[PDB]
Amino acid sequence: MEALVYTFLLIGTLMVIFFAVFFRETPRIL
Amino acid sequence: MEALVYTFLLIGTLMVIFFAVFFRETPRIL
Amino acid sequence: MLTLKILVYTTVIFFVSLFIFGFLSSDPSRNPNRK
Amino acid sequence: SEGLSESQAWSRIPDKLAFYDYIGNNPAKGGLFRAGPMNKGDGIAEAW
Amino acid sequence: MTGPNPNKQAVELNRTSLYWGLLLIFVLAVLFSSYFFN
Amino acid sequence: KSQINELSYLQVKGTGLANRCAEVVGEDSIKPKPGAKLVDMCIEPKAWAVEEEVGKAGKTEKKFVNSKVMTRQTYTLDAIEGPITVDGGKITFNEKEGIDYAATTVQLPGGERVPFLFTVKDLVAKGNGDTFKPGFQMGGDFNTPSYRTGLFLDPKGRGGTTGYDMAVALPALQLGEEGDAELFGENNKVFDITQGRIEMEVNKVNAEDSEIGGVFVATQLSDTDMGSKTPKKVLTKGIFYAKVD
Amino acid sequence: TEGTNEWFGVDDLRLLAVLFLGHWAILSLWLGSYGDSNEDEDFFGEIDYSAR
Amino acid sequence: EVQFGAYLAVLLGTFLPALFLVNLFIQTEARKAGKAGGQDSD
Amino acid sequence: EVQFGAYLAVLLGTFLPALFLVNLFIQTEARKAGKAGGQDSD
Amino acid sequence: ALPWYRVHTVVLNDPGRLIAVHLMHTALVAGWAGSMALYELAVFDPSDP
Ligand code: CLA
Ligand code: CLA
Ligand code: CLA
Ligand code: CLA
Ligand SMILES: CCCCCCCCCCCCCCCC(=O)OC[C@H](COP(=O)(O)OC[C@@H](O)CO)OC(=O)CCCCCCCCCCCCCCC
Ligand SMILES: CC1=C(/C=C/C(C)=C/C=C/C(C)=C/C=C/C=C(C)/C=C/C=C(C)/C=C/C2=C(C)CCCC2(C)C)C(C)(C)CCC1
Repeated sequence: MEALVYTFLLIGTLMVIFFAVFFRETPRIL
Repeated sequence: MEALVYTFLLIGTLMVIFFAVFFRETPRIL
Repeated sequence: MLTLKILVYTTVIFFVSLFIFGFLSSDPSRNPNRK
Repeated sequence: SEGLSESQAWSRIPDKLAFYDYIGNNPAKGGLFRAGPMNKGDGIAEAW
Repeated sequence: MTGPNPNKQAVELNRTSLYWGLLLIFVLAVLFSSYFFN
Repeated sequence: KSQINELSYLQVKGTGLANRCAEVVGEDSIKPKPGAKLVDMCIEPKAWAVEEEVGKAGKTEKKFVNSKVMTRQTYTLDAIEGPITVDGGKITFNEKEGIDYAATTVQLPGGERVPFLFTVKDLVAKGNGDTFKPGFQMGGDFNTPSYRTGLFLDPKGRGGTTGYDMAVALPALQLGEEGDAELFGENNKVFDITQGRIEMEVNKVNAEDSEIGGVFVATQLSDTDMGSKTPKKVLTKGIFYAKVD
Repeated sequence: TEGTNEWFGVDDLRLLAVLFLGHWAILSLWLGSYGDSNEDEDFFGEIDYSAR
Repeated sequence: EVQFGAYLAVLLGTFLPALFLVNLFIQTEARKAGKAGGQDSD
Repeated sequence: EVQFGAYLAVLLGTFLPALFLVNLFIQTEARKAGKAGGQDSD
Repeated sequence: ALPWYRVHTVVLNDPGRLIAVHLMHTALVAGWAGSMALYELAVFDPSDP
């Protein structure tokens, strides 16, 4: 049952990495 | 151990009632 | 098993040939100085 | 009717058929907050 | 990306609605906890 | 077979031929001498079945369920020898030496892995008749040794003739008068020897090569893991080959 | 059989067919740009910027 | 003995919808502070 | 068997500090939207 | 200044983002169905049907 928590934490970490890459704040000049 | 949850929910409900009374948005005209 | 081997061999020779003929596709000239 | 005893007739009944004739498999015997499988209630069935 | 969306609106929750929703969630938690714990 | 002896080691290796039995050609008869001896008895299983309660259509009969081998091509016994004793009426075979055991793991439907020592160790096999015939039937009991020896350590470092005799990661269980008596069956590693039963059946005899070969069917029990789990009955079928001298 | 000494792991002629057909397919696309290219056109740089 | 999943159901069923409303109220006041134009807008 | 209080320690130890940062980011964007002055300020 | 119960009406006259908001409900429903079945396979006992 704790493997449900382990899977959710790892898949939840990869979803943060997805949004950090493709929904990043674009660096803009001026 | 669930009486810890029961106490926290009741005391937490009374803390909301405290803030709803004494930290209310004051009704103002104009 | 041996149907999977056809699929992987088809997949590997697809991407390796893209790598090969892509670097044969006048790849030094693809630089921002000229061309 | 075909010349079997009471003990031989009842031994021909499949346990899957006898399991349906038990009130713990009634869907109108549970509760709103009795959570989980039906095995969580009476146990896992083993033998008739 | 296409243009900036003209349908973009602001969302509000005043302090009264916060107190009403905090009270609702705590009271529903008070009510339903005894049943969930069983 | 004469065909296999024509090949090099480099032609056979990797191919899987080395796990196969030789096929015998012909229907003849061999009458064993008083000093006769089977020499290179190959025994190759080709089917594996483990007994398990299954839920077919409405009931729960016991069925030997076909299982898949996961220890790849290491299962065939070979070079089994032993004298062929001629009794008054019947012909018997007592195996002595050779690779007469092979550790095999099969997997049941559900993911259950069943390791077992497929063996013919201490086989005394009684036949019907006095000559090897294409209808000859040899069979007898053998001894299945335990799958793990007493030198085998478990994941916690416990074994039969070596190791800890306590669950050493739970030192507070050695407290009070009862101690670790609830963990006795896991701390007591027991070497168990069970019995199996093989029924061979010759159907092809080559008299010029003095070679017999046919089918078998064998049943035995699986690994008990030093007496920690209840063993399952494993039914196996396949082909054998032998040379008679 | 994996420890046997086969050329590129080709133990069936299916695998030889898909190796040819896979490599000739990207070759045929690549010949759409670099076929009909003159053989006698040289250059004296470290790098050529000929055409597309 | 009570059901152990109910500790998760009550406490996440309280905190996550409560922190959603605290989130909505705070961004409402921050949006009013930004539009007000002084010392809290930045 | 694992410790049953660890389900609370992990899930509230994840969600409550994560929803605090989601709260801080959202009010930062709402304060910028209020100061921007158009259609999202109100 | 939308109330909380009217926040999703911003895609009422935006057919591109109505499709996007329905694709996300579809992603969540199919993701529920895949993960509920994976949870159910982890706890199912297929030994005595
Ligand atoms: C191994 C398999 C194989 C494959 C995949 C090909 C592929 C090709 N050969 Mg062929 N060829 C082969 C073996 C193969 N060859 C063999 C064994 C022989 C006998 C020796 C030949 C003899 C031969 C000759 C003589 C010629 C070709 C030609 C061609 C090319 C077609 C020209 C073109 O690009 O127009 C397009 C081709 C189409 C079929 C139309 C496709 C239209 C799609 C929709 C793309 C259009 C763009 C679209 C708007 C957007 C792109 C999306 C899309 C890519 C998904 C193509 C790359 C021609 C060539 O290479 O010219 C130099 C040519 O003259 N071949
Ligand atoms: C159509 C919806 C639906 C239905 C009929 C089922 C049916 C089932 N589920 Mg499934 N499930 C569903 C959707 C559904 N599920 C969804 C959407 C999820 C993801 C959250 C799950 C995740 C899930 C898990 C992890 C498990 C089940 C299990 C089960 C089985 C046992 C039911 C039980 O014991 O409930 C118990 C009774 C309740 C939950 C009461 C329902 C809620 C009441 C009505 C109160 C309403 C909420 C309240 C107002 C808010 C709380 C206030 C808050 C402030 C605290 C049953 C077959 C169990 C099973 O046996 O699997 C093998 C099981 O372990 N479900
Ligand atoms: C420079 C990068 C590069 C690399 C790494 C490759 C790599 C490969 N190519 Mg090549 N290819 C390239 C560029 C490249 N290509 C270019 C620029 C062209 C011209 C357009 C080709 C045209 C080409 C063809 C037509 C074929 C390949 C094939 C291959 C594969 C050969 C397999 C092998 O090694 O067996 C080793 C092969 C042998 C030991 C046998 C060859 C020796 C024979 C017996 C000698 C006879 C000479 C000749 C074949 C016949 C004479 C007639 C000829 C002079 C006109 C290998 C993946 C082939 C393949 O096998 O696909 C799987 C294939 O058919 N390529
Ligand atoms: C497919 C069905 C469907 C769809 C697409 C809509 C769509 C809409 N409804 Mg309607 N409605 C529906 C069914 C539906 N409704 C049902 C079944 C009811 C009875 C409960 C209503 C009663 C209703 C009212 C009274 C109102 C709407 C409103 C709206 C509009 C804005 C919703 C919003 O922003 O809330 C945002 C929601 C949140 C910020 C959080 C809500 C959290 C809920 C209460 C619990 C969490 C939900 C849970 C995560 C999902 C469970 C899944 C389950 C539904 C299967 C939007 C057009 C509003 C409107 O008319 O706008 C002008 C409005 O005032 N609906
Ligand atoms: C996985 C994701 C799960 C998502 C779930 C999280 C979202 C759930 C939270 C939303 C609920 C919010 C309700 C806010 C509440 C709130 O915002 O109210 C104020 C709101 C009126 O809003 P107005 O139109 O004044 O708009 C002001 C705006 O600022 C509101 O956004 O009323 C309603 O929303 C309708 C009436 C609800 C009335 C609420 C009363 C509840 C009764 C209380 C019962 C307790 C006492 C009982 C004792 C017997
Ligand atoms: C975030 C993340 C992630 C991800 C990653 C990534 C980011 C990925 C990407 C991906 C990608 C990036 C993809 C792409 C795709 C693409 C495609 C799929 C394409 C296709 C193409 C083709 C198919 C082509 C064709 C052709 C033509 C057109 C002409 C010439 C010839 C040829 C045939 C070649 C992961 C998982 C790690 C997890 C963590 C986080």
